[PDB]
Amino acid sequence: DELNLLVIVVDANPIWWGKQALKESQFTLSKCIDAVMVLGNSHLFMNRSNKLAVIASHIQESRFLYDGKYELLTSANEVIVEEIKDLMTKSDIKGQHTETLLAGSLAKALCYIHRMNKEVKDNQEMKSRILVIKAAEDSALQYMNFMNVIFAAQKQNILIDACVLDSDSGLLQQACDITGGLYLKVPQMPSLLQYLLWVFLPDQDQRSQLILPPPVHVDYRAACFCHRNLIEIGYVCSVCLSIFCNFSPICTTCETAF
Amino acid sequence: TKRWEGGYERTWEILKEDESGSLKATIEDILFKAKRKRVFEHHGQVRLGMMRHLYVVVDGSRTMEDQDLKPNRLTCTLKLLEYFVEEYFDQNPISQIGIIVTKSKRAEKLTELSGNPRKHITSLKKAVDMTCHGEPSLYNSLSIAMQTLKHMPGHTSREVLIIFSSLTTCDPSNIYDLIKTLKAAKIRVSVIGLSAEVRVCTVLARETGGTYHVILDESHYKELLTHHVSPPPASSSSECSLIRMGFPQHTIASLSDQDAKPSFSMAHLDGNTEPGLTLGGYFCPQCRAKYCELPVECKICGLTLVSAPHLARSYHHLFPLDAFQEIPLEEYNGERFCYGCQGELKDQHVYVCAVCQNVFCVDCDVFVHDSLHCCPGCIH
Amino acid sequence: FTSDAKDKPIGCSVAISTYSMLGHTTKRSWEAERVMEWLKTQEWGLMILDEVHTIPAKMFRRVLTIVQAHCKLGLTATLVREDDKIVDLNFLIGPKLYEANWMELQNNGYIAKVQCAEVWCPMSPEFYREYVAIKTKKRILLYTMNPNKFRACQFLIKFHERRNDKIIVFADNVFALKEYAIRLNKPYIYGPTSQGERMQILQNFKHNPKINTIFISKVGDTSFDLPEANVLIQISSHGGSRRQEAQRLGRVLRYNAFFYSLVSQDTQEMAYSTKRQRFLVDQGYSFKVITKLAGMEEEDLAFSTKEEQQQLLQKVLAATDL
Amino acid sequence: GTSSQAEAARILAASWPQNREDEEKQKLASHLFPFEKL
Amino acid sequence: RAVIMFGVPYVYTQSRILKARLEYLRDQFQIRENDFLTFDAMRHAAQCVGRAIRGKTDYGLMVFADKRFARGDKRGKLPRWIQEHLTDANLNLTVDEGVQVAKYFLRQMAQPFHR
Amino acid sequence: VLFQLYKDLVVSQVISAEEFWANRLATSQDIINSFQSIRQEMEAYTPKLTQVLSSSAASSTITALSPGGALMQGGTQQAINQMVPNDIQSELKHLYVAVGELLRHFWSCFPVNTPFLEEKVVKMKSNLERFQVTKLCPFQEKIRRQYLSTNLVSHIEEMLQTAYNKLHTWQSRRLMKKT
DNA sequence: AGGTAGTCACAGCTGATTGCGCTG
Ligand SMILES: [Zn+2]
Ligand SMILES: [Zn+2]
Ligand SMILES: [Zn+2]
Ligand SMILES: [Zn+2]
Ligand SMILES: [Zn+2]
Repeated sequence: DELNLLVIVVDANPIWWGKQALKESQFTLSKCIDAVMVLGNSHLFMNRSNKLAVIASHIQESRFLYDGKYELLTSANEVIVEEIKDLMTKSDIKGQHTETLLAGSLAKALCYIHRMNKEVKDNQEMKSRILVIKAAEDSALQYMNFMNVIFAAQKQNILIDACVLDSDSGLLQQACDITGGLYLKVPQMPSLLQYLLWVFLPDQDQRSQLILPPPVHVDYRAACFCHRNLIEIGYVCSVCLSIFCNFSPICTTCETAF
Repeated sequence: TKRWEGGYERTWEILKEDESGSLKATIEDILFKAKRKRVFEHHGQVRLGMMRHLYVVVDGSRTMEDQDLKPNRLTCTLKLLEYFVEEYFDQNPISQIGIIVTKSKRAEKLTELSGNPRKHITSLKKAVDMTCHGEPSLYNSLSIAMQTLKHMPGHTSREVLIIFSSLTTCDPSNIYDLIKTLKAAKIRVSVIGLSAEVRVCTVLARETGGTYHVILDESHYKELLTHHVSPPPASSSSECSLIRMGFPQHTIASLSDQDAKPSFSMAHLDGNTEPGLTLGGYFCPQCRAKYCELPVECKICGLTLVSAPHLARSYHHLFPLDAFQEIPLEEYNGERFCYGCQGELKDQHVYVCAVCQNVFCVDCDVFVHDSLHCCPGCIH
Repeated sequence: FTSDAKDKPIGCSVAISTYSMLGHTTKRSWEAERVMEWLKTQEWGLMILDEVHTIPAKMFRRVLTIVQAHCKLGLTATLVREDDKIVDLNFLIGPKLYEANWMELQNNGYIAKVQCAEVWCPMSPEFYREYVAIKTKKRILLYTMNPNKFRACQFLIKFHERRNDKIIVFADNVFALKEYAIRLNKPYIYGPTSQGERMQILQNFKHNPKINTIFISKVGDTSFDLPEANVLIQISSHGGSRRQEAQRLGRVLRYNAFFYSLVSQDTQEMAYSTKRQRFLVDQGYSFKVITKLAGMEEEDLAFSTKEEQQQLLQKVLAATDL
Repeated sequence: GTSSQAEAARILAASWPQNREDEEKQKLASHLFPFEKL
Repeated sequence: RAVIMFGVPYVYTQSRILKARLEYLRDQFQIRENDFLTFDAMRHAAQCVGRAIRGKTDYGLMVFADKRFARGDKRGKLPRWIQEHLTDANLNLTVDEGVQVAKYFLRQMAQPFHR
Repeated sequence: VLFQLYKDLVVSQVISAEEFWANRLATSQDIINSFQSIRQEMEAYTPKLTQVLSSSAASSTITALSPGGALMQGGTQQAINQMVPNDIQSELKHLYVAVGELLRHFWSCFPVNTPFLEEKVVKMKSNLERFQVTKLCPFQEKIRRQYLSTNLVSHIEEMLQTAYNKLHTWQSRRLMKKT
């Protein structure tokens, strides 16, 4: 009766993968997608009751991605490949927006988990976790929405795991620490599949038995309301708790309340 | 006339048939009506607050040995005080709690006014095994509280909570003058009695703007403390009320890097045993002092070290999500897939956001308004 | 109008009296005779009858016919009764108007969710031989005074006193109750004690932390002003009275509370307990069977050794009411 | 007596419903009463 | 909040003034001497104990520290607005139970009420 | 402890007796070109089986994830509870207390709004330097003699450097304000 | 071989007797 749900969020930012292809490195977006598909196939292999969802995080929007091989796995992989092809080929850069919409993808993942939980029969409990692989740099403009998503995930007891590839993200560290998930930075990109199978494949009950890397140094720098940048020391209002980098005689947020 | 002396109600007349079997449609309507039982707000009360400098005064007289509350008044009072401190610090991020114990016609400042919950809980646990003797002195406790809170900034709400078990208090001077001074100092005094109503407590609560209540049982005591947890309403804008506080990132040290520098914790330095010389923790952004617990004000430079998620957890109150426009399924000439869960829309009502004009089902609408507090479409 | 104060019942708007006084078959008091003469000479609106279950009696049925009233309202909590005379109440007063749903009533939180328990205690070998040897009504005291049931009752009393729970211990067969209450040194109501002693005991039972457990012998089998209680432990009740069990349960509701029934295995009390709970299971209550009490040997209980247990046979066989 | 206590405890604690329930245990909270949860 | 009567207040039978009135009422109005003395005692007790209730919101505790008050011939002389509040439960209770009753009453009388 | 602190600051000429009790009382269109190139490259995409993982990569990952690896470091302050004996740990705690008190005085003096505080901050910096020379340098020499692997002095050095940098920045601001 | 009126236990009520208290 143990139903495990694994929603995998893939950072599909075209600019970062294009730069990676320009670097002519051994790791590309195709290999990352293959590793994600193999991890999902393994998750479905572990038990009948396991459910899988793959969400691709893109600049324009968030896309729900999902011969000797398993029949259900074959259809799932074909659907994932078709969806990722449709997303990438029709992805036209129209605007100066470059930061990935990670917060929206996590919100959609939470909504999908909420939908799945109701459809789960009352005799079974659907344990849900969200795995995020990070490719591009962190986005500071989405601080409030990301924190709201973290709090929503914590309220429903949903694990959030981050698998950072190149550049660390403070928001992902905070999400992993608050929701109880694991934060891991991959040293060798081609070993992404092995890292996922070794670390993020087991469930939280299985994570208790297995010895896993200790949590990384999570930062808690706040975002200034008028600058939206990381700060160490800032002015915080006493009424609305809004954070400001510099002293002001009249709080901007308190202006709303007359 | 009387409501029940007229005609007997027939509640079963609601259901009707036209095609012999529309009861399925009626029960579908009933099931749809069962949902949306909330007002799309978890609290629905005070959406804001203010910095509170609350002082808790605990009676330490012989009356605390009474067994009205098992096992005695002191133990139940201290347990409920630990619960109150935990809940108050949970619902108030930058608040401070002070504890004063009055005994033998004198008042002892058990704990300094600060924002550390662990210190207050430890002090209460230590005070569990105190000696209950003498008579309480409301005058001395109020004098200590007023002396401490007179220099506090005006924008903070200064509050005193008094747990008065004994019905008699010894005052070295006139107490009504002290009440007038407290009223002039805008210090709110609230009293929770245990035995019966005392006139001085009622006068003090009425004049200082607080509330005076008398305990019926332990459940009523907990209810009164929980009511005292809630912050008071805050005025629109008084002055330039701000505060210099830091956000110490939890930088732990790893020996894999060459910058793994062990350091003793300032909070643990005052302990009798060996202080925790852990690899890392919370380093002060101003003077690089090391602390383990948060929120703890820095001992060296005086900077207030707070946790950003704690402050951000209340941000959804400032910007609540507007209710989506309820639209029947037939009248919506657009996509029939929910934007949040990708599920097929088969319910009679479809909710559309006012900003992005997206499609949300009933379950996703409830989840967004109750828990997410943000529209997924508006984020993009 | 109960021949105690005589608060001038003549010329009154609302008159409150009791049964067994309006249907006297013997000579009546002069003041009472005049009051009855006045009361039988005018119409009554809404003659309220309390404890309507005991209406179909030899002398209580004539009470309805001895006075004239327009509306007859019957109020009760336990409408069950033996001798199948409840059907007679359909024409004696009227049809069953309202029957409260106890499960949904306790779901709303306005009725205490009582956790019913049916815990049995094995018969000691020294007692079971005498139980099976005698059959002429002398076996009632044998399974009532079971040492194992005594230990179970003492353990329950001590456990619920350690957590400050008000306990009402119902016990018929007052002969057993005498040695049951003095052994624990706790207050008990023999029943014909006085009027004042019972009132003061029930008054100091509630607003006193030192004493929180009392013993009742068939006196609390009606509607009284007993204070709020959480624990009920009944031992040796009547034969198959579903009414008595329902009334005793009603003294607890007002898992907020829980009530226990102690029976002796391989005795008639087993069948009595089985047949007296069919009203409560119809009301929706489930009686969990408790076979072992946790920490029975953890602390010291009475009748620890076999010497006093076998000595108890001498005193329990000493009735000899022949 | 020392042996009387043990004999009485053995007889009382395990008379009918223990010589078989314990055998099953050897071979193999909401609804639990407060004294059964301590 | 509490009015305590230490014993039944009986007027001094000496000075040969009260006894003359007792004899006059005995031989003129057929008034029993014991009845008149009890009436005077209970009248004074009720007069001095009923001054703690002035106003609807006002409340007070009334005790009678004498077993002689428990007898019916003296309780019946109390005003009717006190008789119904004097339940038969507390007529001879000891000091400890009287204190417990006072505690319960005072605790339950401190809660807010309506108009 | 206070008497020991008094001796270490007054007898050793770190601070004067008067001062002791005074305080106590992105790119160009090349990015679009890269986006077009990656779009064209991923337009013709097929799943792979052999290239997903290799024996060498899996072995390296297991070595990293095995105890004692980069991510699963096993040392990580093995016996610091017993390393650098508590006699030195007591001295380190005393040094921490002294540094904390001196920096508390410094940060209480800051910000400098009156000319009187300017001399006080200079005297505080001189006291900090004297305390460092008196205690930390022999402490560092003792640590080097014992060859302790822990960088205990590093935190004190960081705090002193932060205080000195703050004071230097404030002095630079003060000089510029007078220009 | 089967079934109903006495009968016992335990409680209630009301109707009288009958036995102790009844002034500073
Ligand atoms: Zn700013
Ligand atoms: Zn503000
Ligand atoms: Zn600091
Ligand atoms: Zn939806
Ligand atoms: Zn929207």
